[PDB]
Amino acid sequence: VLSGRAGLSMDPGSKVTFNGVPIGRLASIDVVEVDDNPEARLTLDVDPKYLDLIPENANVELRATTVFGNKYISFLSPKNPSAERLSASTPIRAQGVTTEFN
Amino acid sequence: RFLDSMGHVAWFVVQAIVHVPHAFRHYRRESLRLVAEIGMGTGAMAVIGGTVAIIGFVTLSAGSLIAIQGFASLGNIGVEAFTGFFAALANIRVVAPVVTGQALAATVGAGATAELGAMRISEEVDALEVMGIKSISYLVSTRIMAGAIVIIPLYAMAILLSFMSAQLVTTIFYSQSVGTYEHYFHTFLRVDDVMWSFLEVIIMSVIVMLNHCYFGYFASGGAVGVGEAVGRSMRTSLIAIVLVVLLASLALYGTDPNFNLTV
Amino acid sequence: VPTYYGQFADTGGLNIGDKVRIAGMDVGNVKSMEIDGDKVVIGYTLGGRTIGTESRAAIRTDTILGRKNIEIEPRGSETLKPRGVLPVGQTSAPYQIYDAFLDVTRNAAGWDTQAVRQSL
Amino acid sequence: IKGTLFKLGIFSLVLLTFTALIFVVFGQIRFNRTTEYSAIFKNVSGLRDGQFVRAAGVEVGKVKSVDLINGGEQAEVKFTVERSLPLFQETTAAIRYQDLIGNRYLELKRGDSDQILPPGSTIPVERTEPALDLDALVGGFRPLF
Amino acid sequence: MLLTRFIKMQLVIFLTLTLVALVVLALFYLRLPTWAGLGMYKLNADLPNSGGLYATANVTYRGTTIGKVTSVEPSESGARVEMNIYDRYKIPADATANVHSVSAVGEQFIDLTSDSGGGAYFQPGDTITKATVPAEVGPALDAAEKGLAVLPKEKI
Amino acid sequence: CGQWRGIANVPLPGGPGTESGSMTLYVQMPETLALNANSRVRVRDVFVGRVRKIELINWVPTLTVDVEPGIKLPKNTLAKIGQTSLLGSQHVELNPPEDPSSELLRDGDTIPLAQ
Amino acid sequence: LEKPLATVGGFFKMSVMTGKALFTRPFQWKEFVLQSWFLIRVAFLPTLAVSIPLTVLIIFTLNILLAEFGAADVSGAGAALGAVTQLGPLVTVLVVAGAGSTAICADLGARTVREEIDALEVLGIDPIERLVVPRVVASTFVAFMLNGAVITIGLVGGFFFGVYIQNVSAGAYVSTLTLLTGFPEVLISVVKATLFGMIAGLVGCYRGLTVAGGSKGVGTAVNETLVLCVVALFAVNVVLTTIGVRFGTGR
Amino acid sequence: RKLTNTTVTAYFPEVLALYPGDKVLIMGVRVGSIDSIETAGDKMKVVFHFNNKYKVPENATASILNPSLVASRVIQLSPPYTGGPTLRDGAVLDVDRTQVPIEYDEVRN
Repeated sequence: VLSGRAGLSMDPGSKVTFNGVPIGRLASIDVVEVDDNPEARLTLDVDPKYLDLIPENANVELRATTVFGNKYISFLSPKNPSAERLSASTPIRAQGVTTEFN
Repeated sequence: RFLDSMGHVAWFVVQAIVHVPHAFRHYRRESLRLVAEIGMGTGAMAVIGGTVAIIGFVTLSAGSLIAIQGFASLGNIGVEAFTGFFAALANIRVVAPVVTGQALAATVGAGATAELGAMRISEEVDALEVMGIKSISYLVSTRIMAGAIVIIPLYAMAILLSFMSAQLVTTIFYSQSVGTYEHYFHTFLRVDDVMWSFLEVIIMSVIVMLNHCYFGYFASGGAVGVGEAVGRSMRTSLIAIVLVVLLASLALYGTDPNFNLTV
Repeated sequence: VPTYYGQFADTGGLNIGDKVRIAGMDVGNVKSMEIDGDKVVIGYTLGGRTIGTESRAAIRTDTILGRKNIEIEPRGSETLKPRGVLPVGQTSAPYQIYDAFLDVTRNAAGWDTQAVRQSL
Repeated sequence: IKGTLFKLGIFSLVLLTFTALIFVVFGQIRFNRTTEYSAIFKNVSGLRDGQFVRAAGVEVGKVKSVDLINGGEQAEVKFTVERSLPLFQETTAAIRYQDLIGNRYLELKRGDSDQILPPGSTIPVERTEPALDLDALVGGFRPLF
Repeated sequence: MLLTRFIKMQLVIFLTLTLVALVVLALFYLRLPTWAGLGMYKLNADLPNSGGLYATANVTYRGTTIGKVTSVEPSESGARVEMNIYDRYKIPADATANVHSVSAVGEQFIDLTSDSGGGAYFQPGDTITKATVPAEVGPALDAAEKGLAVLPKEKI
Repeated sequence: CGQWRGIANVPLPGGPGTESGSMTLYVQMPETLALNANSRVRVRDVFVGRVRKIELINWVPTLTVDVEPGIKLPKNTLAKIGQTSLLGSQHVELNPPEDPSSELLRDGDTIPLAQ
Repeated sequence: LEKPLATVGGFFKMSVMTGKALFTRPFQWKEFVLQSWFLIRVAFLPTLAVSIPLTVLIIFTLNILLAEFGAADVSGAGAALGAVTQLGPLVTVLVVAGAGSTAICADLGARTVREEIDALEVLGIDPIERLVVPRVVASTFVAFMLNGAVITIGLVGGFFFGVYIQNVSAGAYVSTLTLLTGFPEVLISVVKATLFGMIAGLVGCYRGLTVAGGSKGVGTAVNETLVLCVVALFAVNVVLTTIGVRFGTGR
Repeated sequence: RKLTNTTVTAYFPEVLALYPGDKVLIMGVRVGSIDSIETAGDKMKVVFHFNNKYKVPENATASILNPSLVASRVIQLSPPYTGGPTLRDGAVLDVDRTQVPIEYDEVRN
C-alpha cells in the first residue's frame, strides 16, 4: 500500500480491516523515494481467505480507532467494484490519512 | 557424563511412562491409596488439610496480591473499573498456573521424593525386586497416575479460590461495586484460556511428578541424602514449571492475543 | 494532626485520600464525607498550617481521567481553630466534564442547522 | 577461607552494585554540582519536590522545596539549576504539564537581557506563570454551553 | 486388600470436594452453559460496516445484556454477525441492530432497539437487516481540522 | 557520572539510525518540550531514526539525530518536535519543505533554528 | 491446636535467643562468610533460571494486552512496577524457600543426627550463637542481594525481549520505568527481601535443630521447612504489599 | 437486609453500563445500592435501595451518572432533603423524573 504519509500511531502489528472486520495485520513500513519525494510504503500480511471478497478498486484509508488508540488500515468496497480481485501484484493507493492531533 | 545423565533420566521417564497401563490394570488399590494420600496429605501436614489447604492459602495470597496492587495502581491513574478484567488476565495467564504449580511441587513433589528416598534407604525397593515385582512400575507409575488424577481437582480449586480472593479483595476491602467487577470479569474472560491453562497445568504436573520421583528413586547417602534430594528436586521443579508455562503461553498467544477492546 | 471541616453542597466525585492544596501545593488529605442535612461535611487536614476563617474551599477536577482535589484560598486575619467549619457560602462545587459534554451535546442536538447556515 | 572470602566479596560487590543502580535509576539521583534559586508563584498547580527543572526543555536541575508565603497567598519554590547554566535578569519561569496524569515540571526561558542573575536570587511573581488549571478551563465552558 | 475405611473417607470427601469445586467453577464463575450455548437460540444481523464489533462482545437490549456475539465476519455487502441470545428474552421483529461503544477507550457491543417494544417476535435463526454504525473518529477529526483551518484568522 | 541524566537519556542500541551508514545531524530547536533521548525521528510519519543527545549549548537546545542510510533530505528540511499520541510519546518530524533544494544534508550538517 | 501452638512458641523462643545472641555475644565472621557463600552457590543459577522466563512471560503478556488496548507506549511502566513490587520478592521467596531454607534445614538435621549438636553442647558451647546466628544473617544478606539481582535482570530481559521481538519502542520503555516506581517501591522491595531472608533462615534453622532422626526424619523436616517457609513468606508478602501500596507512588 | 432500608422502583428509557449492585449516591455520598434491572415494555425498570438513616424528598429525581471516563455509573437522588413530605417505601419513579448520561456515541454523532 502506497501513501503520502504513514500516519502516527501506525506500527507493525496494526490491524488491517475490510468493512471494519480484521482480515490481517500490518507487517512493515518503509520510506520509498518516488519521483524524488518520500512516500510511505506499507507491507500487509493478509489471510488469503478474504482476498476473493475484496475488489481490486477497494479504497484504502489509514483511519484512527479512538482519540487515544492507534491507527489501522481499512479497506472499503467502492461504488463500482471491479470484477478482478486484488493480489500481491496489484499496486494499490490510500485515498487519505486522518489528520494528526498536532 | 552430561549426555549419560540425560540418558539416565530419559530411560527413567520412558520406563515410568510405558508401565502406566500395567499399573492401571494391576495396581488399582495402590493408585487409590496414593490418590487419597496426595489429596489429604501425609504426616504432620495432614492435620491442617494437606495439599488442599496449602494450595488454597497460596492461591488466596496470590489473588489478594493481584487485586490489591491492581486496584491501587488503577485508582492512582483513575481508570479503576478495569481491575476486574485485569484481575482475570492476571490469574489465568501468568499467576495462578505458576503459583499452583510451585505449591503443588513443594507439597506433593517433596512428599513423594521423601517417601521414595525413605524406601530406597530402608531397602524396600530391594524388597520389591526380591519378590519379582517391577519397582518402577509399582512406585513411580502409580505416583504419576495418582498425580494426573489429582491435578485437575486441585487446579480447579486453586482457580476458584484465586478468583474468589480477587473478587472479595476488590469489592469488599476496596468497596468497589460487585456489579461492575462481575460485568468486566465475565465479559473479558475467555473459557478457552481457562481450558488451555488446565492443559498446561496437567502437563506441568506430570513433569513435576516425573522429576520428583526420579530424585526420590535414586536417593543415596542414608537419611541425610533425602534432604539434599528434596532440595535439588524442588529447584528443578521451579525451573521446569516456569519454562513450561512460558513456552505454552508463547505458543498459544503468539499471533492471536485472544483479547479485544478497541475497534 | 488536627482535622478541619468544611461544608459543601456536593462532593463532586471526591474520595477519601484526595489532596487538599493551598496555592497549588499539597497541604493535606480528605478524611471523612458525611451527609449533614442539606450539606456535605468534608473533613480534612492542613498539615499543621493555619488558614483564616474567611478561607475559600473549592472542589476541582485535577486531571481529565477524573481525579478531584480541594483548593484552599486563605482570607481574613482571624485564625480557624481545629475542628472549625467553613461556611457553605465560602465553598463551591466544580463543573463536571460529563456535565459539559451533556450540555453541549443536548444543546447541539436541537439546533436547526440548515436555518443557522441560512442565517449566517 | 581466603578464596571463599574473595568469592563472597566479589559476588556481594556486584550484587550490591546492581541494588545501588536500582536505587539510582528509580530515585532520580544526580551527581552534578548545582546552584539554588527561588521563584514566586501565585499558584504552583501540583508542583512537588524532586520534579525536574528544565531550561528550554532540557533538564538542568531538580525542585528542592515549595512553601507558602504571604499568609498562603503565594507559593515560593526553591529549586536547583546546573552550575554551568547562568540565569539572567529577565529569565522567566513557568510550570508545565508533563502528562495528563498529574506530573509537572519547571520550565525556564532565557529572556532577552544579558545581565547575569546573581546566584540565590528570586524570580518575582511578575514573570512566573502557572500551568493549565484544567478546572478553570472546564468551568469556563459553562456560560457558552 | 487395603480398604481401611480411613482411606475410603478421604476418597469420598475428596470426590465431594472435586464435584462441588467443578460445578461452582463451571456455573457461577466460567458460565459454561453460556459459553456452549445452553438455553440460547442463534440470531444473525447484517451491518453496512463492522464498527469494530468483535466476537464475545455483549448483545444488549437498551443496555442490559441478553446475549453474546458469537462471530463477526466480512461479507460482500458489509459484515455478518452471528450471536446467541437467551431463550427467556423475546425481542420484537421490528428492531434495529446498533453497534455502540461504551466509552472512549473501547468495549464495543451491539444493542437491539425497538421503539414499539412489542408485536411479532424474531424466531431462532433469523436475520436483522436494518442496522446503524456510529460516526468514526477519523472523519470527525478531519472535518474539525478542515472547518477550523478555513477561517481567516487575520480577518478575525 | 557527571553527565548522568537518567535511564531515559542513555543512548540505547538497536533500531534505525544505529546500523552502519547512518548519518548524524544537529537540530537547533528553540525548545524541546521535555523531549527525551532515544525518541523517534520520523520522515513522512515513518520511524526512520533516533535522537542521541539533547545537550544544551549556549542556552539553545541542540539535538544529535541519527537517521538510517538511504534517506535523502534537502538542506532546507523542516524539523518539528511533535506529539505521537495524547497518552503517549513525542517525536521529531523531518519533513521536506514545499520547495526542496538540490543540495542534500550530509553527515555532520546542522539544521538551523530558522527551520 | 496445643501441639502447633507449642511448636510456634518454641520457634519464637529460639528466635528471641537468636536475637539476644546477635546483639550480645560476639559475631562469627567465619561461619557467616561460609554460610553466605554456600547459600549463594545453592540459589544463584536457579534464581536466574526462574526469573528470566518468568519476566519474559510477564512482559509478553503485558505487551500483547497493551497493544490490543492501543496504549503500548506505557509498556515500560507496568514492566517496572511488578518487577519491583512483586516479581523480585516472589522469585526471592520461591528460590530461597526451595533452595536455601531447605539446604539449611538439611545441614542442621545432618549435624543433629550425627550428634554434632550434642558434641558442641558437651564442650559448653551454645549451638545457637555458633550456628544459627551466622546462618540467619547470611540468609538475610543473600536474600537482599538476590532480590536486587532479580529486579535488575528482569528489567533488562524485559527490555530486550520487548524491543527485539514485539517491536515496541525502546524510548517508550526506558522513559516510563519511573512513572509508577520510586523510592517507596524499592524501599518496600528491600524490606520484603530482608524480612523473607530472616524468616526463611529462622524456620530452616529451627526445623534443622529439631529433626526427628530415624530414616525419614530429615526428609520430613526439609519438606515441612519448605511448606512453612512458603506459607509464611506469602502471608508476609501480602501484608507488606498492603502496607507498601498505602504509601504508593501514584498517590 | 430487607426492611432495614427503603426500596424504590425507577423507570428509565435506557440503562447502559448500570448493573445490579452499583452504588446509589446522595450529594456524592454512598447511601445504598441497586437491587435489580429488568426490561418492562419499552422502558427499563430498576429497583434500588438506600439506607433508612437518610431521608429523601417525595419529588426526588433519580439520575444515572457516569463519574469519569471509566467508572461505575451511579443513581443519584439530586434534590437533597430539606423537609416536607418524604419518599415513602415502595414509590415508583417514572420516566418524567429520571435522567440518563449523554453517552459517547451521541457526542460523536
